[PDB]
Amino acid sequence: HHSIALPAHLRLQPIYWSRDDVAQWLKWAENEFSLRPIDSNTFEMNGKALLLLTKEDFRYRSPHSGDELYELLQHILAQARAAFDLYFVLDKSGSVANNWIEIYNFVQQLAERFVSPEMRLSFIVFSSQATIILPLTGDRGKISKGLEDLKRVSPVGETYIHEGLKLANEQIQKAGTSSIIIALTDGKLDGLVPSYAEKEAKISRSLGASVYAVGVLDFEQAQLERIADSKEQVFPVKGGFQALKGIINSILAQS
Repeated sequence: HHSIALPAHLRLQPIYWSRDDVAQWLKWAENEFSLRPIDSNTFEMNGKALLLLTKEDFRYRSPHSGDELYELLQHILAQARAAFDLYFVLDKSGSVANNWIEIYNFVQQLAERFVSPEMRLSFIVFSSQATIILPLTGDRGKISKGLEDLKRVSPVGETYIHEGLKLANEQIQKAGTSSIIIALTDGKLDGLVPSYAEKEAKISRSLGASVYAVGVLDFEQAQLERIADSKEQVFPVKGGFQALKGIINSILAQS
């Protein structure tokens, strides 16, 4: 449903709004609802901070329209739906043993940035065999415990990424919402695993999933390009916040 005809730029979940986005929301709300002038500094904060405020905080900051803006923000929350199922397919090979912390801190940060409702996460580790650490769940308690298990992972073995994608595809097929696959690896595949993994990524796209690849160490951009949907969905783990921001904005723009 869409009882409120929200503009496209404000259709993003408010938890991802920036300070400027909050300001644009005030300008839109002021005209759409014939409200009195609203200073653009009534809420000098991002959407994530705005969601922690109380209706009393709205009444104080905006005596003329604070109550209306709060109820407007609540109706927006009840319409802006994520519905993203994120599948982390993490390389726990011996080759990436010294960089597992990178893989972990990258997954941990995205899980915190992806804490919006209707967004469920899943953790899959692969080496010589594949294992599901965290099944697809929106429960933050299970997500928190899964991150604890990812920290205790002892990297060792080969790089059979097709085994990890199969675990993602099966879940995606069983549960069906945009399914997203975030594969963190160096793309160093031995034997026919390159063909196996690219064949398994076609099945993911056949299942309606979007395959992202985050490379670690001296990764093979080529191998990651073929697995991912395109070169634009291949990001470096060393990119830091930029890459984190890029992947999330790209994932959010999928829906």
